[PDB]
Amino acid sequence: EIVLTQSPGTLSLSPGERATLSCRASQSVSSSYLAWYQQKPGQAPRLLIYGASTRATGIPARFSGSGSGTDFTLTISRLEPEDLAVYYCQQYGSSPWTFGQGTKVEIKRTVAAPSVFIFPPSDEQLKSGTASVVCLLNNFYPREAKVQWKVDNALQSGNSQESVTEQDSKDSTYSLSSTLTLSKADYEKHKVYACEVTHQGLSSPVTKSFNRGEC
Amino acid sequence: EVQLVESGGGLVQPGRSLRLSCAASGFSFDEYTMHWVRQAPGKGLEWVAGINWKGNFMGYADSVQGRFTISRDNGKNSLYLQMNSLRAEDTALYYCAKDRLESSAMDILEGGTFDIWGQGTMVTVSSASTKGPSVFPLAPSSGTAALGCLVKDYFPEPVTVSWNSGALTSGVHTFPAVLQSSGLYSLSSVVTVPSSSLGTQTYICNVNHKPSNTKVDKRVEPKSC
Repeated sequence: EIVLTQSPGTLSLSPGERATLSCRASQSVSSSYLAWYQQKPGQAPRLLIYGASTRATGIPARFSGSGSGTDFTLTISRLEPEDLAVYYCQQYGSSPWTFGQGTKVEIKRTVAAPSVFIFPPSDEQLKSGTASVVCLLNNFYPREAKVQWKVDNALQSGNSQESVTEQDSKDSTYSLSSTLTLSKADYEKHKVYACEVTHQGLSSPVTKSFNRGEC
Repeated sequence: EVQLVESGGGLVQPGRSLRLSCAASGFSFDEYTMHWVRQAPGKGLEWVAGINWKGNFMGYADSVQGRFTISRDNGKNSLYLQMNSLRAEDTALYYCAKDRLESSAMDILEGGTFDIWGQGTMVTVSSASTKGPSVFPLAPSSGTAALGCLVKDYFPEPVTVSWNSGALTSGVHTFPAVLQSSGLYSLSSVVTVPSSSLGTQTYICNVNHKPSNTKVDKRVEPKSC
């Protein structure tokens, strides 16, 4: 079956820069029957290009496609802010029609250090056997950040999950939550809960902490 | 204006059935090949089935052969997908999609680019039972503060959060849910605020979990000692 391999996985580009997205096929795509779609979060895909190089109606001239055989490219000549999206290639030269796995285009901006906040478990949550501790990183760039949990100064492993927002449409920043989950039993056993944050915008790591049961 | 509106999605146990419909308007539906295309959460797109304008030629993805049936009612400008013997792997947002090619006929399933898409209808196949969230405050304490609401242990997706019945929107972050090892979902919604406002202003998160008809308003206020 025709497997389409897109690269890179993620492109980070300032507005006005050239985006070059690649689609490679595992066999020749007949008649250059290759299409590109744009998909924004929460929205359906939008057709940009068909026949490898033909712009769909209404699509801005900055979008163009090229290629044939097994190698195809989508080019955004000068990136606009609203071009933040996942882009998928799709072949329709051979059935079953197949899609690539997508290239995400994100917007590069200047480095912004996160502000950091820590939340203890509520007494309401504690009344039923579970404790969640939450660390928040607000309004930062780039995406890459290290968020480490320490309980009485002991670095934790495997007991936290992270979630990250999409890039803000206004300021191109990210926000992140890290959530440490413990039983209420061992939560009460320890005193100092801390999240340590390492980021390109911070000269040294930043720690926020609370003492259990204190104020 | 062109509309494709899907419905019929929901939560179902493995082995059971669902029927999706897509209702079309604003274009000559009976002149186009129509398709269903699915997208698993966090994943890419996969063509599911297609059917020519006359409804006499159809094709299916390998993974749904013998289980799914595509059909159309040109009089009602509607497309359907009967989905039998559902599996966990069928979990996806299901889009109705119009082919770009106006039909050349000769009775064939062809085309292959989709220029109009619906909003999609969500299908979740799981043996897990619907469960509403517990809502816990993330209280602020000690020039900007933060507070929030923890929306924990619900199934299935999605849950929506607003603050102050829609009046608070700036500074709000409602995070993508994460799947916990228990098989249940959890998320947090936070908002940053000027610290001085903590004494002055009320903060209430409004949580809605439609699958379980769960609506919860949680007042979030500073903790004292």
